[PDB]
Amino acid sequence: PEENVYILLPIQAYTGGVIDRRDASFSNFAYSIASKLMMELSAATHNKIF
Amino acid sequence: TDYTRIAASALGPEISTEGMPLFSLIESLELTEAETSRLPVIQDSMVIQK
Amino acid sequence: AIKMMQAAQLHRASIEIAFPMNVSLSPEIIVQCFIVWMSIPEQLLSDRSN
Amino acid sequence: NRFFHLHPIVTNQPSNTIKNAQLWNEMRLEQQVEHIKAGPVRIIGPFHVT
Amino acid sequence: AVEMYVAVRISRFQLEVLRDLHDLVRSRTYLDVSKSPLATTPIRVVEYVR
Amino acid sequence: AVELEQLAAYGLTGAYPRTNHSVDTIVKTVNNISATYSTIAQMLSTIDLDPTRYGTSESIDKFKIAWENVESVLNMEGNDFVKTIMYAYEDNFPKKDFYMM
Repeated sequence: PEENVYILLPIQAYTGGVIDRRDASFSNFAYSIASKLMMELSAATHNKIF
Repeated sequence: TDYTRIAASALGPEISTEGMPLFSLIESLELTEAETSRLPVIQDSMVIQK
Repeated sequence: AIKMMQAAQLHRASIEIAFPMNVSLSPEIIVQCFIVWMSIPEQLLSDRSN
Repeated sequence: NRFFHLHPIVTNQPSNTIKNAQLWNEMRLEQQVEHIKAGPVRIIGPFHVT
Repeated sequence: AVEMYVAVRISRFQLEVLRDLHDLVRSRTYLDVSKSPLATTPIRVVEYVR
Repeated sequence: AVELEQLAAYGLTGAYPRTNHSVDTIVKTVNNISATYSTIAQMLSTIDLDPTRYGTSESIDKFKIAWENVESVLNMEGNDFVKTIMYAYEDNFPKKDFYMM
């Protein structure tokens, strides 16, 4: 916006979570996202070394 | 032995809808606004006792 | 074979014998009882069957 | 305002927080308006946002 | 006018009036098969293991 | 429970259990199923299922779904000896004690 400020915007990445109202638990949502994230990370580095 | 329950899931305990549906009384009786507000209370106060 | 192998391990799962229905002292019952008596170890049977 | 011309970012102290997004949907219209009129209302529960 | 000179009338009548909606609820009993399920396959003797 | 004639037939013709495997194979199989059970339990410990949220049967169904999801998430498809044992004989237990177990 100005001469000496620079803004980074968060663009969704590694998304995916399941909403289950009849079972409120700010924890199962986090676990559902984290499990898919773990799948992604493990698959991206299967017998690879970067 | 068989009755029409609703559920028991993160909301109040197992409530029952066995007689007429409570939503039919709004038209069968021509209830006004000051009284229809009590119908959700009646529906939510229908617990089951063992 | 499987049942006899199990009955030799659990110390409490001794075999229970089911005798033929509404026939007493038939000729085959006598010889089968003799074979059981002098061929099946006594520790693998229940007290009732013995 | 130093970065965006219009933004949905707001600062209101919540009053009468609703613990589940299903309670808001099942509530009657008049009770909803009554809740809204008394001041800002906070709905807790995960939402998919883009 | 649609009736004739002599009128036929009724002496007694019984109708139930209610004052509050909360009174409209009643109760009935059930079995709760969750803990005392209905039975099947009545008691039998053992003669044919297989 | 055995029939008298079946037992007599077993005794008459000298019969004995026979195995075509070695001790190391049996030990390996037992260790594999123990490791699978332990890993399943460790994974299942993270999520939450309290007993005061559903009925005695909806809780069982939710637990089954969670078990299937965890099994398909972490480990490759197998047999899950303990899982099948639990599934098969679920009608020999009352629902409350089955849920407790």
